[PDB]
Amino acid sequence: SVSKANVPKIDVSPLFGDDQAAKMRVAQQIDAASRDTGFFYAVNHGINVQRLSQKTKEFHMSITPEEKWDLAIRAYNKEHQDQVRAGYYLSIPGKKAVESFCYLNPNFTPDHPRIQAKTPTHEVNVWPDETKHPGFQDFAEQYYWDVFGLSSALLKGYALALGKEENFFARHFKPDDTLASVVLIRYPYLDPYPEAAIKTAADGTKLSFEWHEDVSLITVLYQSNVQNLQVETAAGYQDIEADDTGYLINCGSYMAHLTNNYYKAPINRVKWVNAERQSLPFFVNLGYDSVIDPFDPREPNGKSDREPLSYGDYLQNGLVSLINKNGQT
Ligand SMILES: CC(C)[C@@H](NC(=O)[C@H](CS)NC(=O)CCC[C@H](N)C(=O)O)C(=O)O
Ligand SMILES: [Fe+3]
Repeated sequence: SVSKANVPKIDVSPLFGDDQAAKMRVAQQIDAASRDTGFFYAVNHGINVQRLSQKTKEFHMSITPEEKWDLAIRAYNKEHQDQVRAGYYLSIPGKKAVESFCYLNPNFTPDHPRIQAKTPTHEVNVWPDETKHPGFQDFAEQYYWDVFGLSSALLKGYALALGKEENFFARHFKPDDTLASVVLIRYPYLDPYPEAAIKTAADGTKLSFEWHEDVSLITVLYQSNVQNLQVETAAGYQDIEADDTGYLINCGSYMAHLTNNYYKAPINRVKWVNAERQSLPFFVNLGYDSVIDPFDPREPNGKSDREPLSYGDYLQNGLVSLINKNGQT
């Protein structure tokens, strides 16, 4: 038997305003959730998630195998040595059900000094033919900045929640250098569903993706209305209920590092469900050279002996480790 996680719905709209006491009341809710299961739903977020789901569906269901090879990351196409993060992540019929398209900061262009310097984790996005996917690139880039805006407000809530000034995290979250990514994940309905694409957990649960901590500061996730996520607690894994009107928010391991684990990165996994569905995360990453000094909210002096960790090194190591542990997505 599996229990259900407490995932409160938090009205985040005050974080866009100037009612400072109202913002503190949101911060308290974020604090409580971050100290409990680690997840909450952000509601009243102001993003048109219906259009997000529709546009994403039109892309996944119309892109052809030729287009997927042409956009494929290095793991599926040896010709694209520069595509470690951005591009298409192909399914393997009979073996791997999931497929996805990842893109990064639209400001990463050939003119960008990090591209010029060839710094790891920075890449220029790849896109399909505009005529074959009209409006898709424009929708996708607009969405990047829409969810960037929501995430910046959420970071103000996390900052206040930890007893800091509201820009403590957001000051490092900038359009000119953010390593944040969007991933448009398709989980297909398949009949028969290949056993090879289903993993079995230690506790016997059939999974599509094994346990992990998020590589992010925070994760801002939209999913269609199909329950699949589970969060680990001391009493075992608990089901996270689906809500296709809000965003599921949680801390990543960079937040756990800098708070001396006061806000843990919740361990989560994806149950196997034979249903057509969407999983559209926005990983709130900072700049490559962003460093946040660790602190410990449990101590009067707030002192932490943990080393300041550069976000770029954290991200590079984290993404490679996640592939090594849980497999190439
Ligand atoms: C919503 C999550 C559970 C989703 N999983 C995921 O997105 C998983 C675990 S957080 N994330 C990853 O594999 C890391 C993607 C990083 C991305 N290519 C980049 O370069 O930034 C899923 O549905 O599988
Ligand atoms: Fe995750």
